[PDB]
Amino acid sequence: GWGNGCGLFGKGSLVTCAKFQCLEPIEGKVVQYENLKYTVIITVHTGDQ
Amino acid sequence: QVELVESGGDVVQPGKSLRLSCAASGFTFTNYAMHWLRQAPGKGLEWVAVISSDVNDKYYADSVKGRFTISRDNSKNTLYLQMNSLTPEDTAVYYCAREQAVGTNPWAFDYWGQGTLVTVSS
Amino acid sequence: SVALAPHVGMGLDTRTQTWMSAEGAWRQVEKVETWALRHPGFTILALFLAHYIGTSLTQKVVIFILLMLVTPSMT
Amino acid sequence: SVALAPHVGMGLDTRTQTWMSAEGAWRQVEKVETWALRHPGFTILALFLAHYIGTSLTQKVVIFILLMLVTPSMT
Amino acid sequence: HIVMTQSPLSLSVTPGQPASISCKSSQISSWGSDGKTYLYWYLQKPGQSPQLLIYEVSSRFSGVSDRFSGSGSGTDFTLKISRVQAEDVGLYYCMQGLHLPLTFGQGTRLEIK
Amino acid sequence: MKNKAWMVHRQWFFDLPLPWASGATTETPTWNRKELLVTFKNAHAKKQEVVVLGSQEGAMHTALTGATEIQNSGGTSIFAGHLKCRLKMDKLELKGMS
Amino acid sequence: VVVLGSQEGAMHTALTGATEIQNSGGTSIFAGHLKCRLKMDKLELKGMS
Ligand SMILES: *[C@@H]1O[C@H](CO)[C@@H](O[C@@H]2O[C@H](CO)[C@@H](O[C@@H]3O[C@H](CO[C@@H]4O[C@H](CO)[C@@H](O)[C@H](O)[C@@H]4O)[C@@H](O)[C@H](O[C@H]4O[C@H](CO)[C@@H](O)[C@H](O)[C@@H]4O)[C@@H]3O)[C@H](O)[C@H]2NC(C)=O)[C@H](O)[C@H]1NC(C)=O
Repeated sequence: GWGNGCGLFGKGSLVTCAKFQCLEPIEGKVVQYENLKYTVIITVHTGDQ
Repeated sequence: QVELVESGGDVVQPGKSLRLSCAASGFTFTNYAMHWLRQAPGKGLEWVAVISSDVNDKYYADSVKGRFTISRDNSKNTLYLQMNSLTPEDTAVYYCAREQAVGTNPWAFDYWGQGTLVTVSS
Repeated sequence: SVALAPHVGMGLDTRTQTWMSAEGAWRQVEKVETWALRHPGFTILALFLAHYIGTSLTQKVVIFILLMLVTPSMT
Repeated sequence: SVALAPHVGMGLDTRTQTWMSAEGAWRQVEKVETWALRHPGFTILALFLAHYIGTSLTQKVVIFILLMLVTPSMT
Repeated sequence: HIVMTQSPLSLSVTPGQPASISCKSSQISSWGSDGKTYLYWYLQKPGQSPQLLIYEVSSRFSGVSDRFSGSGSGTDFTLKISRVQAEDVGLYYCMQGLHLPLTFGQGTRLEIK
Repeated sequence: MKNKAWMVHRQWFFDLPLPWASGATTETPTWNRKELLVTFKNAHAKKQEVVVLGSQEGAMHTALTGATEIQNSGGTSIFAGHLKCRLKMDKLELKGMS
Repeated sequence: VVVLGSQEGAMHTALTGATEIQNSGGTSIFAGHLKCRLKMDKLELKGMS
């Protein structure tokens, strides 16, 4: 109202902007099938020591 | 858990340039403004230069303005300081201060490096 | 602690706005909606359960809605 | 916020033990158990509601269980 | 180029006693847009690197002991220690972050009396 | 995240409420849905204040309760899964018959 | 053996119904209410005459 320098009495608008900076993001990564390498190990029952 | 380790500190004669390097670890470097601070022996802490999150924006202390250069190699996660036209006054223990983790100031110090000593004398 | 014990309805009530009131007023409702849109078949299963348990047009609806509220949030 | 949507039951299941499979198993149950121990009046309210909305014993049991499981899970 | 003047230059106090350090500014360091006051208090322990005790005028930093508390509104700020231990030896450099060419104070020294 | 990895479902990743970005490795990325971190608090309809809500790392760890961890550290070596194969033993020999 | 992480973000969303109070120096709470009686026997108005 008048206490805040405004002649008209009522409700007033107000905005609050603040610059938001990001620290330590989280990366999400896909995998393409032309770069995936399975690995199978085959061992015979040689009876080795 | 963050670790800021100094490098490049050594003896140097007056007028001979020197390049300081601040190696960083324990956090994402590219998002943090970094600082260079020095403490001459028996003297109060004196801030030297600041580089913000964007690489282009830099600022220098007027006492050292025009004599130094600050660079960021964020791909290698390290900071670079270029000291030119060194003076026998410009001998101190140099620190590497990170940006504040929490707060409102765009530039502040929360974690200080171990410290390196550079001596300019004849 | 874990975001599973919020201070929503218990305790004091004051005239001042409680911390994070407007942001979290509809948080669980949005969670239920997104879960339902991500997993639609449980709607069919809940309809089956309701229509085959204790059917009367008020019970058949209350059980369905209550189960559709339980399962997503419970997760 | 983020904790409300755990990556549970999405569908990819394997032999290898998952993340926090020992602790995060009974977390939801312990939430409801603590809530029930802390707020006893809603037990009486749920008993009344189940008695007055359920015409069969099984309906009463299901309504009571779902009411107990829905409110702490909601908040 | 706000210059920071500290009232005490040497503070010899017995253990288990309070202590008051003053860092008086040459201008009010109260940022108008947010109403905050950017005054920081560091402590460089002897043979160590400086830490950060109170990252505002009165909101202490993480990992700081319970006793370190600050005050001050426009230009007369304080650093209050409740009970001094034997680890409090150091140099309590205050700082203002209000303006870009930020300048530290001369920094007091604390020793056990 | 923070020297750890998990094999999450793609849709579940796309659903969780955290401010994402293009991930083009460029500087000064612009984040979408910034309102999930900032919290404005009008106290008595007198003024407004801003908070940053802190670090979501612990909440994110909880929100991965059903995920499977893998060893991204070193070589992005996934150690969870399964595979089906068939074995053609027509060419094998015993080496011991003689 | 793995440490879980930092529970600050989870705490902030676990406090989604609590009332904030300003804590700097004196812990001056700003939410609440008080009942008070007004004894206006000794009270007078200026310039009735
Ligand atoms: C976001 O918020 C931050 C902080 O809250 C703001 O940061 C400001 O940054 C600028 C620089 O980017 C600072 O400018 C410096 O101002 C110094 C003030 O000196 C006098 O100030 C009076 C006003 O009272 C002016 O009228 C005079 O003309 C002087 O400028 C100034 O001395 C200084 O220049 C000196 O230092 C630089 C670097 O060492 C030298 O290159 C230069 O030659 C000179 O010696 C700077 O210009 C400003 O002080 C900061 N403000 C605060 C509150 O910290 C951002 O501006 C805000 N906005 C954005 C978009 O980030």
